[PDB]
Amino acid sequence: KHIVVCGHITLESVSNFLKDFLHKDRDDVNVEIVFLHNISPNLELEALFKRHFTQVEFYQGSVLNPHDLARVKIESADACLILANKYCADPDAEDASNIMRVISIKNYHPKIRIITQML
Amino acid sequence: INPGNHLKIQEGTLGFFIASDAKEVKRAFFYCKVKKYDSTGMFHWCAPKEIEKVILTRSEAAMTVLSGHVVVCIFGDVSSALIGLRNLVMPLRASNFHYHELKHIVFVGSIEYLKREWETLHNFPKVSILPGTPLSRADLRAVNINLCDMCVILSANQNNIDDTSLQDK
Amino acid sequence: IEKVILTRSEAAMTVLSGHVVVCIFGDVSSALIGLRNLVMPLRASNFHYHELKHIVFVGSIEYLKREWETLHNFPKVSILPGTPLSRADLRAVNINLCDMCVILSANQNNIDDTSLQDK
Amino acid sequence: RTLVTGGATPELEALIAEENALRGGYSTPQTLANRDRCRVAQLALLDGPFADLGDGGCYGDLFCKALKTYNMLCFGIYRLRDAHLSTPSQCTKRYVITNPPYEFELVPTDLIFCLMQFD
Repeated sequence: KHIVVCGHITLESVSNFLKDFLHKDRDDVNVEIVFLHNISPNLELEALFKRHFTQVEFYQGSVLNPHDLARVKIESADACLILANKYCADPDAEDASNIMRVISIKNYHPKIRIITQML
Repeated sequence: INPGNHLKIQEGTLGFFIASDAKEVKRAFFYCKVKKYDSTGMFHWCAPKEIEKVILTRSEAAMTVLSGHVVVCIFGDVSSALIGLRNLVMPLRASNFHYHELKHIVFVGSIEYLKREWETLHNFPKVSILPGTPLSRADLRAVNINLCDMCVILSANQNNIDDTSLQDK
Repeated sequence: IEKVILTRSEAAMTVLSGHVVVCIFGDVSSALIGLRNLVMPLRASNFHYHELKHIVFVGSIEYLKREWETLHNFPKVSILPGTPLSRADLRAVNINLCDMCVILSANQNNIDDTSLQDK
Repeated sequence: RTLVTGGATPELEALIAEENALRGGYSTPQTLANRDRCRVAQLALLDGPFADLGDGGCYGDLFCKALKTYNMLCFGIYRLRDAHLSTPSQCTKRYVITNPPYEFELVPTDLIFCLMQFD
């Protein structure tokens, strides 16, 4: 299986997700954590993905595009997590953005499981 | 626009036409055989009214049975731009309609923003304001949105928002 | 200031011929342009009192109140609030029979736009 | 502009240019015939006099009857989405039909665009 993570991704957030998702005591870790974002990755995220070769991937493109969603192939996705910014000056704008992501994804595929954040 | 049985068409009156292409319309040429009204006299006018005589509340709106009206939600604040709401109200108050055949209007928006545009609307009749936000179901049900005739939604800060995408959320 | 504040009705009632109008584009934040040095040559003493050119100012009441402290002692001065761009406002002061019209710009110092200068 | 604004006439244009606003007036025998103009409205071919053509009537026949009877200009059709399909449903959304041909049938659930005179 494989899960999809879309939203605000930055080094500390992906570190906090990875170090608690791929911990050795949790035996079942055999899922592919595909990512998704619009801007190109930079900084040490590339090296993080390089040392985490067989466990993570990455892709470029927004989540509001049905062609992009078809490209990432969520049609067989077990679930689809979402990371939401919690340091934004306006809490409501980011939360409306998360609602936008949810309606786009559910419009594309109406039966996948979503675990989103709120502010 | 559509005179009836009292106009005789003169020479070269240049009527407007609706057709598929400009070739088909060419066959037309080749034929083979008390201060109630404004000073101009086009829109209803009334004396200026203070905003405290039109500001409502939820209980006032619930008592005031409004039916066959128009609800114009507005998103905005004191720093956003202007839309020109007078330009929206103006076509709806033509002299063509009779006084009791008009359409009631309410506004569900931020009164602080609406101050900047209320100075351009006090000359019009049958206008009411309900402070609040369109997202509140209590506010929406206060104006009896079930029985409304149309529910226009606008946004004053559409252009100056920060994010390039995620517009009009 | 109440002795000289005019309104549109009494402006239309009164008759003015061979006078000088002045438009002022300013507000509270605008700097003091200085206009006593303009009124004084007109209110000189060489010519007689009967042949003295009447002055009417068309500008913001806030700016004119700010500058009125150094001008009230000059005779035959009238003031009319409003805006100089209003066609009715200009028509009310008999531009056609006027002697000549002056235009100033109070906020010329603080405007830093490359374009739109004296628009 | 004269169709959708409500009025775009030389008199109102001159008044707006001169004043930048509107002023209240008084009723006169003249300038009150200005009320006579055609507005926009929608009929309902269910309980009115036009309900007899709601089964299979010709659009052009309805147009000609409306004109020769009440000078009643009709040039648009609002029709339910699944009206072509015989399967009943509860869909409310309706598309818009512009300039129907003469040989056009009439669905009994039709909403017809119109312009009407003034009484």
